[PDB]
Amino acid sequence: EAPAAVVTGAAKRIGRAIAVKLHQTGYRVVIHYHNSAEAAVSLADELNKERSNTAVVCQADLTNSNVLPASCEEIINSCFRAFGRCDVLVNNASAFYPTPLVQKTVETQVAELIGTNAIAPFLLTMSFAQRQNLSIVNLCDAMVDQPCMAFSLYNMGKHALVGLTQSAALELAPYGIRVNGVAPGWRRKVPLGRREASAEQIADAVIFLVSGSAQYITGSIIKVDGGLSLVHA
Amino acid sequence: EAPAAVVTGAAKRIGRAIAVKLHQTGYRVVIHYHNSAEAAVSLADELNKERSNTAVVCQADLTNSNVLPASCEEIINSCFRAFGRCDVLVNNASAFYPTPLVQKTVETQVAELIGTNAIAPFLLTMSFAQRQKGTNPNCTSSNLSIVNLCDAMVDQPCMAFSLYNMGKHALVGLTQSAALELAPYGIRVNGVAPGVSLLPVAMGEEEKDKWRRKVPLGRREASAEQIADAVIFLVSGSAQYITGSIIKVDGGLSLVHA
Amino acid sequence: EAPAAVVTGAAKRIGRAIAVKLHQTGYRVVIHYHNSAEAAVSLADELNKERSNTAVVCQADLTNSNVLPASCEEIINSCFRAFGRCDVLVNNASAFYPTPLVQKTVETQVAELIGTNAIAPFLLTMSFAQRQNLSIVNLCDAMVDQPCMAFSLYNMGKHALVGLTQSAALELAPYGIRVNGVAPGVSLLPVAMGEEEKDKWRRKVPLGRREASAEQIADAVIFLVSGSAQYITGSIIKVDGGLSLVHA
Amino acid sequence: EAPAAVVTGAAKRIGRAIAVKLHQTGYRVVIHYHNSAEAAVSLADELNKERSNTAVVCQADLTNSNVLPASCEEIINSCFRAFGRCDVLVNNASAFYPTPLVKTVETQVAELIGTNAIAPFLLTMSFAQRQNLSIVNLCDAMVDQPCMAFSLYNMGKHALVGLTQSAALELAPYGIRVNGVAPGVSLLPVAMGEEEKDKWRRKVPLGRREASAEQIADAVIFLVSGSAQYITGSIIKVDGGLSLVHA
Ligand SMILES: NC(=O)c1ccc[n+]([C@@H]2O[C@H](COP(=O)([O-])OP(=O)(O)OC[C@H]3O[C@@H](n4cnc5c(N)ncnc54)[C@H](OP(=O)(O)O)[C@@H]3O)[C@@H](O)[C@H]2O)c1
Ligand SMILES: NC(=O)c1ccc[n+]([C@@H]2O[C@H](COP(=O)([O-])OP(=O)(O)OC[C@H]3O[C@@H](n4cnc5c(N)ncnc54)[C@H](OP(=O)(O)O)[C@@H]3O)[C@@H](O)[C@H]2O)c1
Ligand SMILES: NC(=O)c1ccc[n+]([C@@H]2O[C@H](COP(=O)([O-])OP(=O)(O)OC[C@H]3O[C@@H](n4cnc5c(N)ncnc54)[C@H](OP(=O)(O)O)[C@@H]3O)[C@@H](O)[C@H]2O)c1
Ligand SMILES: NC(=O)c1ccc[n+]([C@@H]2O[C@H](COP(=O)([O-])OP(=O)(O)OC[C@H]3O[C@@H](n4cnc5c(N)ncnc54)[C@H](OP(=O)(O)O)[C@@H]3O)[C@@H](O)[C@H]2O)c1
Ligand SMILES: COC(=O)C1CCN(C(=O)c2ccc(N(C)Cc3cnc4nc(N)nc(N)c4n3)cc2)CC1
Ligand SMILES: COC(=O)C1CCN(C(=O)c2ccc(N(C)Cc3cnc4nc(N)nc(N)c4n3)cc2)CC1
Ligand SMILES: COC(=O)C1CCN(C(=O)c2ccc(N(C)Cc3cnc4nc(N)nc(N)c4n3)cc2)CC1
Repeated sequence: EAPAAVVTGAAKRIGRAIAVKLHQTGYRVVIHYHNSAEAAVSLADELNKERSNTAVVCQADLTNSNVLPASCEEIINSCFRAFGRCDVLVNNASAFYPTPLVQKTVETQVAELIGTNAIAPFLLTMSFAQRQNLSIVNLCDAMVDQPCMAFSLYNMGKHALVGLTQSAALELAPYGIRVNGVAPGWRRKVPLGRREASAEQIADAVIFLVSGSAQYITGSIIKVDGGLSLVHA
Repeated sequence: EAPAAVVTGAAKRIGRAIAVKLHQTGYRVVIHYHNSAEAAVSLADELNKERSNTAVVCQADLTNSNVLPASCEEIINSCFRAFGRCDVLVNNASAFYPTPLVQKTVETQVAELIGTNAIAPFLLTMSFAQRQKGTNPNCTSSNLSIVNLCDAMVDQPCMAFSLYNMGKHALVGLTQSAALELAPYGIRVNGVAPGVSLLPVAMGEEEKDKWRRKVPLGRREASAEQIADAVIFLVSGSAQYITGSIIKVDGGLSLVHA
Repeated sequence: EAPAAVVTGAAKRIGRAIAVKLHQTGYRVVIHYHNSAEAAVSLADELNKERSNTAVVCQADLTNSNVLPASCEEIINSCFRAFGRCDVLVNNASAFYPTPLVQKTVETQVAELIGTNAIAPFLLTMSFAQRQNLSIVNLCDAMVDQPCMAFSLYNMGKHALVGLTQSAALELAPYGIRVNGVAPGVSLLPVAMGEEEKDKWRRKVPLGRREASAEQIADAVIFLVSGSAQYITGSIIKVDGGLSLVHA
Repeated sequence: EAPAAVVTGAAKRIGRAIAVKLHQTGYRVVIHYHNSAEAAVSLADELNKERSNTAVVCQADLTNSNVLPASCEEIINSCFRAFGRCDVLVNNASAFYPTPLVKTVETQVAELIGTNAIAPFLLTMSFAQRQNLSIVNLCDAMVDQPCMAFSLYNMGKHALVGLTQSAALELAPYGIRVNGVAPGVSLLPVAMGEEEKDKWRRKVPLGRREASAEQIADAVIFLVSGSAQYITGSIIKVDGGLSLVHA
């Protein structure tokens, strides 16, 4: 039977490119969305036209709250209901905006930036593991140690996601679940800037990590940034 | 006039050693505590007996909630109310317990582990920096800094401690992000990262010795004073160009392979 | 035509598996060796039996010395002589043994451990770049920051190789050359190591309690040289089963 | 009795400030130098005027070669001959210049890798064999965002991080701590135009200035002190936040 994958924030941009490549590789896909229902269904339509009944959508707000654990349980359950299995979880959904230290309430910003970027991946990881070539791929940040000015909460959530990638790789290794990261990265600064950055390049690294060609790789974060993290101020 | 410091979780153990050494160095100190009221008051009493009116206590829960920003503002405000200034913030308080991925509510665990280790340090950092805006300038003798208590083992985490390790990773992120953003205000932001220091009071001696035997330098845990020494260096004039640095105080533990 | 690759220390073990997988992917290969002449020639024979004129051997000592630049130049020149091009360089050859701080001359140990692990990759990188989907892959070590006791010079060499990987990625990007690393943890154990000691190392690995096969290491090299990694440069991929994440 | 320290490349700039601060803390010092004899002797004379018989000089080339192990043994021996003990070794001497990928290259290898990595290793060996003991290595906070065309220098500083960690592990049972101090931008070249110096200064978040040599020395003094007794294998950045700044 065909393996199945959940991709969060899959309606647009990087998540969409990842869902497309997984589907092209032979996966059935759950396309998670929060607000982008039209785009999520448009993508499912396109994938189902290629292979009938191989793409479904799942709505969830990934902001931290009292109901986030049940929402994340539901996303994983939707994979099992549609496809009878869940082989791959891609934690792609992300919020991104500045939160200056010196001057939405700040606690709403915490619930969004830390909740979407770190807590929902944690809850999804728990639900994926509890329900069990299995693997999880977290979308990290190549610039995590040279943060953007005034992005403290965003940077904290991306740091927490490194910690989850490493902790979950160690704890889920006995279950045969690998846990890795892809870290995307102005153009004139990128060493490989002759090539334009694309969502498909990020998806290519995800496809490698979920493949049999990465069966010994766990706890690894692959930077896909054209060399930008190497460039000094 | 003597400078003033806030130390979170300062009633006992490492936070107390930090408060004691700051006080011996000449600081007035706010001893924040959550549940350890008797121990906090006992410490404040000892410090005030050494020099009158140089220590106060401040009670707060640092679990995340919609009131946490007000709590953290109030901790900083307590320093200014007692002492008229706040030169140093030490983010020491920390919840620590396992949260296995495979089997309190999990949302309570998130609020405790991520709140104490990361969100409260972030809000305290916001409040510390914001309160400096009103102060008179001291362009000649000002030495403002924040020290976060990190973990030397953050990249070799303990089994089944994902939320704890996520919170400590976020604290590294805060340390570096706040160092960049607050440098223009002359506020330095650094970390001290213990490996094995004081073992839990409830841990059996056999288990404590298992941890001690891992440490290359002396096969023993760091004393609380050894952790405090690195905090004292980072707040001192001898560290005036250091910002965004995390000093491991771990006896070589993080260098040891499986 | 078919692209061409140099793999150093390719007669046996991980370098052999890399040369084989590059050849299976469509590369012509230079099999570099130092002492393993019979194994190198046998491998070239096997690869040429599959596709004629797609494999050659090249012999060189990669110990540092005043002739090392000439040797490294000649390895790259051997790829151009055989195949007319050189698209990929894999720096795999490596000396590995203890050099305790407290008690071969020590200068010979320096020349061997720092030469093979760092200086030869640097000179090979210079000659590869000068002679021009181009890329270099360096075989690093996932344990570089939790080093084996009494392996100072080896560990220094591997740290220097990380610096080279990053510095050359930065400097050679304008020429379209990507430079990345693959960092094994425990892969193929030494032939001379007893079974009990091998099992000790295997038991450390979270993912499967086993060493990486040479083929698993080669799979990461194949990815990095591929069109699916064209925006990756300066990255070191650990292939370690989670070993580097395990505390004391 | 007073402890003793060897500082390499101690005639000028950061090494000089280290040697002065160690001497002010109460150490007797061996001032190693390569070409700067007049400045090394001037420093020793200044320190001996302050307290008699507390400073000597030791000349050596720290380029890698057949004779480097004997040179490094002789530097450590000079401390024992003058002062009867050697408590601290500071590996500060360093060659620094570009080596573009696209002097012979093997001379550049010998100089850049010898001064930054091989000589620290051999000095570490001789220091340990001869035994609050500690070694401090002068690292580089920018080691993972290197300057364009400085591959050999960067390789040498990466190797020095590996030495700092390997030696901390191996020498811990002997009670010898091994740590690093990693400057970002500190003293710029005297000949560098102020317009270029200002380009570097403006990069630094904390004060838009370079570190003084004395600020680097303050971190060394901490690491050799009793206040760092449990610290080994640590590298302390003294960089004003520079390493945290993205391109
Ligand atoms: N773009 C880059 O260059 C870059 C750089 C570094 C890292 N990354 C990482 O790569 C991943 C994808 O990047 P991207 O630019 O494609 O992401 P993006 O478009 O900024 O957002 C990704 C998706 O996350 C979902 N999302 C946002 N807030 C949410 C919430 N509160 N609850 C539920 N879903 C929410 C959105 O889904 P709906 O639209 O359905 O609401 C959105 O489509 C992210 O993890 C990002 O951090 C990207
Ligand atoms: N001990 C070690 O070996 C070690 C190792 C690595 C890192 N560290 C770090 O070093 C620091 C000091 O360690 P430690 O062992 O001394 O810490 P600890 O005893 O475990 O905790 C310090 C204090 O944290 C306060 N705290 C806990 N939950 C709280 C909450 N919800 N609200 C407010 N305060 C709360 C407690 O205050 P009350 O007692 O008043 O309730 C407690 O006394 C911590 O950040 C720790 O993570 C320590
Ligand atoms: N095996 C592991 O578990 C492991 C772990 C971490 C990293 N690695 C890295 O992965 C790579 C492959 O490892 P491996 O175990 O397959 O390597 P290996 O068998 O120890 O050595 C590979 C080859 O290096 C060549 N070599 C040694 N000294 C040389 C010299 N002076 N001049 C020229 N060539 C020389 C030898 O060639 P001849 O046989 O032709 O003389 C040898 O066959 C190495 O870079 C290694 O550091 C391996
Ligand atoms: N300056 C900075 O901004 C900066 C930044 C990052 C890291 N660092 C590190 O901090 C340390 C001190 O920096 P610095 O700028 O003061 O260094 P420096 O002036 O460039 O060099 C220090 C001394 O190294 C000695 N040296 C050079 N080549 C030598 C050789 N072949 N043999 C023996 N000694 C040799 C020279 O001694 P003689 O003059 O006696 O010949 C020189 O005075 C160095 O390790 C450096 O890499 C400095
Ligand atoms: C249900 O509760 C449990 O299961 C306990 C048993 C498992 N624990 C440890 O393995 C463990 C591992 C390392 C430790 N330390 C090196 C000491 C220690 C002691 N107190 C601490 N307190 C805080 N806040 N943070 C720390 N990192 C910390 N660390 C301590 C305990 C502690 C929690
Ligand atoms: C002359 O004496 C020797 O060669 C020593 C090297 C092997 N020893 C090990 O403890 C040891 C530790 C870890 C090992 N591995 C994880 C396997 C391994 C096997 N071959 C290798 N080859 C190279 N080049 N580099 C490596 N990192 C490497 N690694 C192997 C041996 C002790 C004996
Ligand atoms: C052809 O020769 C050249 O092109 C020279 C001019 C180019 N250089 C610099 O731009 C440069 C960049 C940064 C610098 N610093 C941050 C100051 C500095 C000054 N002296 C040093 N000395 C050593 N040993 N190590 C250092 N890192 C060091 N660093 C200094 C010069 C140095 C070599």
